[PDB]
Amino acid sequence: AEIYNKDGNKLDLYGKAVGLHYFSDNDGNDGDKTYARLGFKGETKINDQLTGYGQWEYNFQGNNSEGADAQSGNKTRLAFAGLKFGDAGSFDYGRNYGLVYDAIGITDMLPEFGGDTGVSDNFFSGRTGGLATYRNSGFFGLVDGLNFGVQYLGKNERTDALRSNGDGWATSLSYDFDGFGIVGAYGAADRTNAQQNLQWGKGDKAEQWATGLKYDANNIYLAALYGEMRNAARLDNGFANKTQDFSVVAQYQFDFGLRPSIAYYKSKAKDVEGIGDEDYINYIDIGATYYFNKNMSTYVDYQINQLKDDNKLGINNDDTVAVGLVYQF
Amino acid sequence: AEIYNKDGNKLDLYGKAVGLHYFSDNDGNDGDKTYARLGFKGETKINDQLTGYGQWEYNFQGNNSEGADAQSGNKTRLAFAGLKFGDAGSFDYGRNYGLVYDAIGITDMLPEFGGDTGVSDNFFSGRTGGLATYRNSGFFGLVDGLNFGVQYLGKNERTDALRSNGDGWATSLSYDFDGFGIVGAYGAADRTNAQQNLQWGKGDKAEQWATGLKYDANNIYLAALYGEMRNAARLDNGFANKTQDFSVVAQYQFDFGLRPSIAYYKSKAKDVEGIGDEDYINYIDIGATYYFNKNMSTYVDYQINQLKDDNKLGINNDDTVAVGLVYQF
Amino acid sequence: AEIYNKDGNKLDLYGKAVGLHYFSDNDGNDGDKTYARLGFKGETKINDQLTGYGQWEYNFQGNNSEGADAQSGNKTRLAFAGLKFGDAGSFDYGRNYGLVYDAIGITDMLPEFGGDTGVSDNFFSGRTGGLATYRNSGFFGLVDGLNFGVQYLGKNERTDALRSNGDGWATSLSYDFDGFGIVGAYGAADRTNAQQNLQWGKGDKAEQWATGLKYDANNIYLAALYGEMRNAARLDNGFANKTQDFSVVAQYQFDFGLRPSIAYYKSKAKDVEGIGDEDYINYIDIGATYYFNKNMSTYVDYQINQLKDDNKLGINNDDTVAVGLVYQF
Ligand SMILES: CCCCCCCCO[C@@H]1O[C@H](CO)[C@@H](O)[C@H](O)[C@H]1O
Repeated sequence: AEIYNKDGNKLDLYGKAVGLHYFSDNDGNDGDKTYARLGFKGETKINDQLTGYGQWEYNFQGNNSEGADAQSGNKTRLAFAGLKFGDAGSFDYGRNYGLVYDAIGITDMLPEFGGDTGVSDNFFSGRTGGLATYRNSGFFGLVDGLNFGVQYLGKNERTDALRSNGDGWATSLSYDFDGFGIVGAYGAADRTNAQQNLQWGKGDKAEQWATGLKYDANNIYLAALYGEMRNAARLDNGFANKTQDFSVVAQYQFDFGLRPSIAYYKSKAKDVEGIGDEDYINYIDIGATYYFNKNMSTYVDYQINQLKDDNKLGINNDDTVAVGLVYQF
Repeated sequence: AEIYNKDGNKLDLYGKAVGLHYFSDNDGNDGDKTYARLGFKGETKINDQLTGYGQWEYNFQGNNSEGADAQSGNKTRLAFAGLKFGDAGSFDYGRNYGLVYDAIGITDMLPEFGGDTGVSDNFFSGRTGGLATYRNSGFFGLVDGLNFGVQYLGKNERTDALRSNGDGWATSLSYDFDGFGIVGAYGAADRTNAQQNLQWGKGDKAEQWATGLKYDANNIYLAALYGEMRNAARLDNGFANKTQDFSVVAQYQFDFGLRPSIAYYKSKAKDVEGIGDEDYINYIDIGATYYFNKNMSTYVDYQINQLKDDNKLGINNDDTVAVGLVYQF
Repeated sequence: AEIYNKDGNKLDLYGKAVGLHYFSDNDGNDGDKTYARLGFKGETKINDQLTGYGQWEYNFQGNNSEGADAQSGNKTRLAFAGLKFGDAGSFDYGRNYGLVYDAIGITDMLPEFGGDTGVSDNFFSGRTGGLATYRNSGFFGLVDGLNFGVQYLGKNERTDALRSNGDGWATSLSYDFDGFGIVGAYGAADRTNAQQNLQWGKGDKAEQWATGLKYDANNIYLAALYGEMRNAARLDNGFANKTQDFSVVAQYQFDFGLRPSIAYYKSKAKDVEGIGDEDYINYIDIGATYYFNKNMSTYVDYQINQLKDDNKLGINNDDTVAVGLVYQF
């Protein structure tokens, strides 16, 4: 919500309260999953060719006790400041989205699941700390519909090596016309010494790229995505040496509020030390959201797992149904 | 404070800053006790028979250092979303108040102490996670003043068994007219396997109920409460097998802002393994609040303990004086 | 930002997002330093002689992962409530600034570094919990420009002895006239039982004082500060028995937004068990801020260390450069 708008500064205070329950035979995917979000987004007119901005956003879990587990799963998601230069681009620095998510985002539209290859603290695939990002939308006022980005990532040496990284760079590009769109992105970075002493994954470089296509118009959404990761997909005991990742989704928006969705996700891991080849994501998803208005909604999401019992990286293979009730402002 | 109200959505951002000091021999009840609260509460008109809503609230302690103890005592208190269907009731889901607090609340009006049998993560007696709640005010438009609710609780398997529960149900009912009110509530739920392995308390089911009466008019507040808990009152080393719980309060509001208060609290535990019967709450309370206006107040509260020296359940038995200065919005 | 102003109550919601990066050969001062701040400050008119107020403020680090280190370095900075009595002063209680920071603050104007002797949970040099503070500005309306304060500090017995204190008191005084100002302040406190068993610093009593003056007008800022601490300057392994502390700074504000700065800081610790005398702070600082307007700015700060590589307290001696981009509201 815009709660301040005066003398060239605007300030949005936004958030949501999400009542949420999972039903599944798995232990870790069953029970209460309620949570809340809070953030600000501000914008200030400096002159005719320059505008400054900033944003912060946090996750408050609603399924902890008020005792020793109170802080579990709570965290800042975004935190950055930047400058917008008229037609000539934007630059911002802080905790933000990696450029490979410009591609991975196109199938990340399910009511509760989806988006499985874009994760936090994972080089360029999701939200990461220490990113410097330049974007130019509409290509300096001449080739509109054509968007481009370039990004630098500074080293983060963390106690948890699966959430660490060394220096890297990324780039992305997308074009839209008449409801059709296409996008691609590539990034690469150094791995840290601690990442190279883990049980899975060998190599000096982490690389991620993905590419995709969509039609998004006339109440219709379709998109398909393919990509690959080297020494970069995060697994339970380290990183996969290489992966092949694919997803696809189809949705329609009825005028009276309902929006059904069907999707399929499959990813295969390759040359895991002592294990070989094996699927690490594989499921069909069917669900729907009902929008009462722009502030209230409800949903059901049904994840139909198609991994098997002899899964050889030990990944769980049960189903889940999710039921959600959302108030947002 | 209402900070936004536009096109059918309203958003109240509320909170307070409480400067607070305890005087006592206890040690765990003697230093600085300063804290702050922040929350939002929102409401959106969907159509003439349907409003959506959501609420979140958090506690930030003000008596920690900025070092390693910085997070001690910090937590989410409330987090839920719901739908109100005109006269046919309301439904919300998340972290909210258990229905037995509909009765326990009537003597929870002291300046600093009081409310001792209604606590967090304690089945239905206070704030608990995973509550699905139905309420109906005014009985479908037919009986003005008459309220009831029905509530389901999903199990919470936590590392701390004293803050856990299994599945359960609860219900409540109250009537008000001409300044008088009356209320009762009952709930029951399964206990977890770990709750059945603690040194105090044995049994498969936990039960809580309480009932009360009040007069609230002409600057006068009086109320009395009686109830009992089975395998559900939390003690130092587990749960009491049975309890008998009683409290009573009397207050008067002078026109120039001062509001004195006196109360008495007595609770008895029965058949504790290796101990037998013994009081676990027993005290007299004297205090006063002075309201400067609806945003500012100050108070003193004097708790006069009557538990016995070196008692057999190990409960501390000292007095405490509390002094507070409160800014709220 | 002022977001509510109605019937005598107003509420300011304020904060900032700071993208910040450090460059240095010291590994503990290198990489991402992004963070964000959020707070409220409210005020309520009671009558012609009486205003209530309250404030809370929090620090959210932006350079943690979303995993197990998420809460690292996050904390409440301020939390207090108070009363303003027209001309005859103010009183507040909670977590606030100690009165010796009335003096130390005059050189705490660098873009990033500086302010080294005023720190959190350090008796009266910075922000501390449990402070009762009385101030009188303008000396009852009689002696204009002349400010006075007196303060009581309650005991904080914490697990970390380096962030503890016993009971104490402080006082300060300042005068301004014609762009010139002068200030001095003194406080003294008991030390806790555990503080007296550390490797460095002995005595059952702590003391702090500082004094300084400034010229602040016609786009010029100049100021110098000197003070001393007994059993109160916090070092790595306890407290220095005595210190001599000095700082000085000079700044000019150009009309088009630029503000360069130079400063020099030197503090010497004296009579350290097994060490004798040794410097614990020593550097030259050059930097500048560019203000785009009152909501957006950018800065570079260059810390030129002049401690020696064989320092007897083992304090690191490399240089650091900080670059920052700041949005605030
Ligand atoms: C609005 C409340 C302001 C209270 C001012 C603090 C009163 C100082 O109180 C002191 O602090 C210590 C802890 O209880 C004790 O050891 C002292 O006996 C007590 O006098």
